[PDB]
Amino acid sequence: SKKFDIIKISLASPEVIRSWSHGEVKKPETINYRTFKPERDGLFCAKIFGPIKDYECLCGKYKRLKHRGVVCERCGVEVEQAKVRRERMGHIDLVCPVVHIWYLKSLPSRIGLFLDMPLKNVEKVLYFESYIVTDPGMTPLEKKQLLTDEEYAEALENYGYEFEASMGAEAIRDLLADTDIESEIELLQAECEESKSTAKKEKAIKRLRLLETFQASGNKPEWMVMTVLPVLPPDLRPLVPIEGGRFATSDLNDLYRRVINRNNRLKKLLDLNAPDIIVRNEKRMLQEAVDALLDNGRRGRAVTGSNKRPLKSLADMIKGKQGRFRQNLLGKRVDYSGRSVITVGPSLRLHECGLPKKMALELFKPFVYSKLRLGGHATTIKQAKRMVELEEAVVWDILETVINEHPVLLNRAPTLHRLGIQAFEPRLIEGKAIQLHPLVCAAFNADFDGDQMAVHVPLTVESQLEARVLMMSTNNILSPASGQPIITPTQDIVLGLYYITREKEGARGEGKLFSSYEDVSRAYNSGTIDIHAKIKLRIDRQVFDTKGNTYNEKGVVNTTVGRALLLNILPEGLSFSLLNKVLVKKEISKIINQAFRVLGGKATVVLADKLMYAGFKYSTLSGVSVGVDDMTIPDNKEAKIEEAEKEIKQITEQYQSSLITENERYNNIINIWSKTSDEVGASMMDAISKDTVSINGEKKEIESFNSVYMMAKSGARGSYNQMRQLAGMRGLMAKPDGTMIETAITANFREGLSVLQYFTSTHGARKGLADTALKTANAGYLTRRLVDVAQDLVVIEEDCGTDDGLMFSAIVEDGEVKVPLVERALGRTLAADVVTEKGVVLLEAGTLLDENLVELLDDNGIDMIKVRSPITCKTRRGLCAKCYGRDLARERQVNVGESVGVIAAQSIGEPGTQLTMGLPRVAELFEARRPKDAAILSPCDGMVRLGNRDTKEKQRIEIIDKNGHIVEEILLPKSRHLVVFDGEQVSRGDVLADGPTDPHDLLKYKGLEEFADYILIEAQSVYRMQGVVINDKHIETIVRQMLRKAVILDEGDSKFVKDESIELVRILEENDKLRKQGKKEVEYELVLMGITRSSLSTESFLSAASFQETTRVLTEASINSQIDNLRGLKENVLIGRLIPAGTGLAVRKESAKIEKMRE
Amino acid sequence: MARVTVEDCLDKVETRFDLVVLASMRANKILKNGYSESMENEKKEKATVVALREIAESEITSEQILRNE
Amino acid sequence: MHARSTGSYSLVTQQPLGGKAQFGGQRFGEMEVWALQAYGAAYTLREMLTVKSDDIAGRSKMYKNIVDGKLTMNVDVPESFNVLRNEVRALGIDMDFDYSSE
DNA sequence: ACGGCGAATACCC
DNA sequence: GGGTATTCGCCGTGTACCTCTCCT
RNA sequence: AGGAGAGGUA
Ligand SMILES: [Mg+2]
Ligand SMILES: [Zn+2]
Ligand SMILES: [Zn+2]
Repeated sequence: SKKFDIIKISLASPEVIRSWSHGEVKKPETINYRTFKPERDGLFCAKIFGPIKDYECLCGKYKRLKHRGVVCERCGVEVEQAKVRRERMGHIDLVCPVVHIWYLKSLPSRIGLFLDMPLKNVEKVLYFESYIVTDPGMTPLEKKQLLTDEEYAEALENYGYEFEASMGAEAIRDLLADTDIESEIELLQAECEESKSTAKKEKAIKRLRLLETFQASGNKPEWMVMTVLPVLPPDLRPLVPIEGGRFATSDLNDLYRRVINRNNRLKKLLDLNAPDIIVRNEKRMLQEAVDALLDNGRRGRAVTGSNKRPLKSLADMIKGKQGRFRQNLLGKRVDYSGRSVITVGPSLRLHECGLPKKMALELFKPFVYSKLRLGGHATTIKQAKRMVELEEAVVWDILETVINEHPVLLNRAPTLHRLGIQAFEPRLIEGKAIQLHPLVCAAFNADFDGDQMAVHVPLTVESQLEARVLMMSTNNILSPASGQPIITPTQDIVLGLYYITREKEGARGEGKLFSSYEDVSRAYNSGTIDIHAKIKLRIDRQVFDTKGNTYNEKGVVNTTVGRALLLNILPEGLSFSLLNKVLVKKEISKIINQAFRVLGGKATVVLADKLMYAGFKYSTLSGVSVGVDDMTIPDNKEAKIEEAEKEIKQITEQYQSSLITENERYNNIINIWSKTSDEVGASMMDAISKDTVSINGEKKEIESFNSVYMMAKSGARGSYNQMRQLAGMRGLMAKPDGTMIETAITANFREGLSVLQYFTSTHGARKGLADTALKTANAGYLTRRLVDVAQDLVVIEEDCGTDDGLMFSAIVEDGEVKVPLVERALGRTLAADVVTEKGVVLLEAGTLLDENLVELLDDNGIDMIKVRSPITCKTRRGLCAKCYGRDLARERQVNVGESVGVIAAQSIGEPGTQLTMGLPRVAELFEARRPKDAAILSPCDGMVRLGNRDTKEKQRIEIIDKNGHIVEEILLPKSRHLVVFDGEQVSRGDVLADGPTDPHDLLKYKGLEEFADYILIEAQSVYRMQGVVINDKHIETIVRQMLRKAVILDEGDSKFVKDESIELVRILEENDKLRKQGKKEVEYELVLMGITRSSLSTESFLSAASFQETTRVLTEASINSQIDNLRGLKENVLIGRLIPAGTGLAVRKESAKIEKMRE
Repeated sequence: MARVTVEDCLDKVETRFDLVVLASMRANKILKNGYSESMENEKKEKATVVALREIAESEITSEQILRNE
Repeated sequence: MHARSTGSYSLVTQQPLGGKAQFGGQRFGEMEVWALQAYGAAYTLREMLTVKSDDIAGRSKMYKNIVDGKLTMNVDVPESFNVLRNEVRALGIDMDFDYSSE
C-alpha cells in the first residue's frame, strides 16, 4: 500500500550479497597522497561507489546534467548525483571462507548446535589447532572426531587416502553444507518421544527446535560461513580533512585495510604453492581480521589503534547507550530550538511565559521573512534576510504579531513525567532569561537557583492545535498519578493567605458590621481597623452542592477582616465556608479541588491566579522576616541535659562493676539520649507556639505570631525536626554503617556546634549526599524498563463485555485500616452487583463509581466489592475504557486512544528518587525474582504424612490412601521445618514450609487472583511508607504485561509445553471454534515473567533490539527470518510515522467516516 | 488562552483528540482559501483559533459538516 | 542563551550539530519522547523526528513552505534509519522493507 | 565493582 | 543415568548542558 | 568534522 507494511530480517546468501555490490575492492588504498582524489580500485573508488561531485565524472569529460545516464570511457565513473555514495556498496571476494563470529559466539552458538559439538571443539577446528573427519569413508573412523595434526598420521602406513579430513572454515562449511536435516529430525524425534525428561531430554530438545527452523524459511545453514564480504558505502565511514594537512579517518577503514592486506597476501601465497605450515598461519590471520571487522572483543583481546584505544567495529555502531538505536533514532537533535536561564516573572497568567526578543527572533525567523515579504517591506528574500540582521524597527512589531497566538513548549532537564513538557503563550520581554509563572514550577520541579530550560516551536497547524488542546498548561491541573492538584500555591503565597486569615481576640475595630467586600476594603484602606479583627459580614450567594442543586447562602456570619477581603475572588458556586478558616496549605488545595469538581477548568485557573496575587501582596505588606530571636531556646534545656548526664554517669557506674555488658554501654545510653532529645524538642514548641498577654487582667496564653512558627504551621516551609535542630538539640548522629554514636550533640545551630560535635555530623551528611547521586541511576534504569514493558498498551475500545475482576477491600496492616475501601474503589467500575446484608442491592454491575456513589458503600456497611480490573480485561493487544476506569487527570472516564502504558510507567518511576531505605524491593517485585529459600507449597490434597532416611531428601507421604491409592511425594533439605504438622488435610496451595512468598508458587497453585492481590498490596506498602500516592490502577496495567505468555497443555497446531504468546494461542483456539468444531481447542497455563524478559520476548525484533541485548536479538531474528508488523509505539518512531495512539488513532477513525460518506 | 476555551468545545466534540483532528481540517480549509497576503496582515486572527472558535459557537461548521468531501 | 532556527548538519547521520559553539540544536531525548507519547501528541512527535532533524528532503520543503506560506508534508523516512539498515547489512544480515499481501 | 542470569562440567544419589 | 553444585562468562548500570587542551 | 581526558551546572 504505497509504502512498506512490514520489515523482515533474513540471512544473506553469497548470491545476494554480490547483488548489493557494484564492484570489487582489491587494494587497501583510500585516497591520493597529494591530490584529493580517490584511487583506482580502493576503499573510496569512484567507478564502484559513485561520483564525488554532482552530475560530473571524475576526469571531467561529462560535467553537466545534459548527460543523465552516461558512463565514461576514460574513467569507469558514472555521471550522476553524488548522493549515491551514501547508498552504493561494493564487495570483497574472499579466497578463504571465514565463519561469521555472531553465529559462533552469541551464546548459544547456532553453529555448535547444528552439529552438536561443544564450541570448545569448534573453536579448535576453526582457528587451526585440530582436525575433523568430514568423511570417515570406508575407513573405520567416526565423522565429527578431532584428529590431532600429529595423530593425523595414526595409520598413515595403513589408512592413507580414500577419505576426507581438513581443518579451518572449509571443514565446518563442508560439515554444514552436507548434513541431512530431515534425517536428523527423523532420528531426533525418535529420541525425544521418550518422555524421560531428566537430563538428556532437555539438551536434545533445543537441537530440533533449531533444525526445524532451517527447513521452514529457506536459509541454508552453510550461509553462516561467509565466502564474500560486503563493504559499507564510503560516505558512512567518511574521510573529512583536519586542520593542517591531515585526516581524522575512521576505524572502519583501518579494519577494512587490515582485511584486504591479508586477503591479497594469502592469495599470492596460495599461488606460489608456499608451504602449508605458513599458509595455515595466514588463514588463521585472515579469520581474526574479519572477526575484528565484525566486532573486536568477542574472541580477540583488544585489537587496538593508534591512541592505545580499541577500534570500533560494525557491531558497536548499532549497540549500547551510544549506538544507533539510542542516541540517533529515539534521539534526534532538532531545529527551531533554544535554551536559556529561567527567572520568576510573577505578573503572568497561568498560560503565559516570558520569551526574550533575541531568542524569539532566531526561533521565528522564516515566519518573519514571509511576513516581511508579504506586507511590502522586501521584494526578494535576500533583502528581508538582510533587514533581519540589522534589526530594524519594522521588524520588532512584525515579530510581535507573528508570535501572537503561536504557542511554544518548554521542557526541563530530566523529563520525569509528562508534566515536564507544557505549552505556553509567549510574550516578548527584554533581557536574556525566560520568565516562568510561579505556579507551574512544582510540575517542572524547577526553582530559580540556576536551572535552565529548552524552547521548541511547533511548526504545523496539526501540531499548533495539539499544543493548545492537549499540552497547554491550563489543561494540566491535576496529577495523572493521583487526582490531586498541581497548581496549589506553595511557599510565600501560602504564608500571606495564612497570615491574613488568622485572628486576634482583642483587636482594633472588633465587632463592627459590614455589608459587602467594598465596605471591608474601604474601611481597611484607611488604617483604622486591623486585619485580624473579628467582624460580622452579610453574605448572599448561590452554592452548588454534591447532587448539583443550587441553594442560597444568606445571613450574617462571624468572620475576620482578612477572610472577608478574600471574598472578592471566590466565584459563584462556592460557599464562603471555604474561606472562613485559617487557610493552611491543605485547605487551599481543598479550595482548588472543589473549584475544579463543581465549576470546571477556567474557573479554577482564574481562582488560582487570584489566590496567587493576594498571597504575594499580603505577605509583602506584612513585612514578615526572620531574626535570631525567633529561634527561642527553652528554659528547661540545661536541666534536662544535666539530668540525662547524671543518668549516663550512673549507667557507666553500673558497667564498671561488671553488672551489664552491651546495655551498660549501649542501647541504654542511646535511649537516655533519644528520650531527652524529644523532651527538649517538646519544650521548644511550648515556647515558639504559645505567647502571653496580660493587659486587662488578661494573663493567659495565646497562639503566637512568631515568624519561625508561622512558617511551619502554615505548611509553607519547614518541619518539626528541622525546627528542632535550630533551637532544641541535634541529638544522636550516625556513623555510616548505621550505628549510633554514643555521645549526642547537646547543642543546636543557634548556640553553635563545637568542632568535635561538628565533625561527627559530617559522616551522615556525606553519606546522604553520596546516596543521592548514586541512586538516580537505579531509578532511571527501573523507569526505562517499565516504559519498555508497558509501552504499547493503549485504550482502544469502549467495552470488552467481560464480567470478571478482583475483590477489593481495605488494605489493613493486621492492626488497623491504613486505607479505606473508599478512595480505593473511587473511579473503578463494578463487575458484580453490590447487594447489601439484608438482601436488597444498591448499585448494579457496570456503574462507574464516583464521589456521589462511594458514600453508599460506607453508609450501608459494605466492605468488599468486585471491580473491573485491567489484569482481567478481555481485549487483545489493548485495553478497554470500562476496565481502566477514570482518567485521574480529567476526573472522567478514559477516552479511546489514551496511552495508559507510558502514563503508568512514568508514575511508578517518577517518585523513584524518593524511596531507597525501598527501591530494591519494587525491583525484586517487578522482576519476579524467585527469592532465596522461599517455601514449598502443596500440589495435591489428601492427608499429611512424611518419610525420610536422613539423606537430606525428606520425602512426602501426602498420599492419604484412605479413599484408595495415591501418589503424592516430594523432597526437601533435612535442615528445614515443614510447616504442615505430622498430620493434616491440606489441599491445593497449602504451605509445607515457611519463608518468603514465591510469586511463581502463587500463580499455578492459587490462580491469578491471589497473585494479583499479593503484588498489588506489596507494591503499595512500599510507596505508602514514604507518603507517595500512586493509584493502584497503574500497577495493574503493568502486571498485565507480566502475564502474557502461557505454557501449552493440549495441542491443535503447535508443539507441547513450549511457551506461547496468549494473543497467538487465543486466535487459533478461535479458528478451531470455527474450523472444525472446537477441535480440542488448546488448553494452557499462565506463567509469570519479569519486566525485562517480557520485553525481550516481544514479538517485535525492532522493539527488543532498541531495548538491550541487540546482537543476541538480531542473530535469532535473522535465523528465524522473523517479520515485524510495525504495530507499536516504539516501532513507529524509528521509521517516522504516526504512533497508533492519541491523535494517530483518531485521524484513522475520523477518516474512515469520509470514504463511507463518499459512497 | 484569551477568548477561546477548550472547555467550550468539549461540549460539541469527543475525546479531546477528535477536537484536534476536526479543528485541523477546518483550519486547513480556511488556509487553503486565501485568508491573507492582500490586505489584513495585522487585522485578523490565526486560522488555528478561528477554526477552534467556530466549534465552540456552533458557528459556520459542526462536526458533521466539517467534511466537504 | 543560544537559539537556533536552521544551521548546518552532521555528515553521517545528517542531524543538526550540537553545542552552541557551532550552532547547536537541542537534544529531544528519549525521556522527552515518552512525554509526547503520554499526551497522545502524534503530529508533534512525527515532525520532531522527521521534518525537523533528518528528513533531508523534508527540511528543504518545510523551509520553502514556511517562507512562502503553504502547507504540504511528506515524511519519507528519517535518513538515520537508512544509515542503520545499511550497516546492519554490512554484517551478513538482510533487513528490508516489504508489502504484506499475506 | 556489583548483580543477576545462564550454559558447563564435576561430584554424589 | 540422574541431579545437584559449583564455575565461569555475558550483559547491565539516569537526562540535558558548558569549558579547556590534545589527537587525527 | 570526530573522538579522548579533565573539570563544572541543574
Ligand atoms: Mg534548581
Ligand atoms: Zn570520465
Ligand atoms: Zn475490559
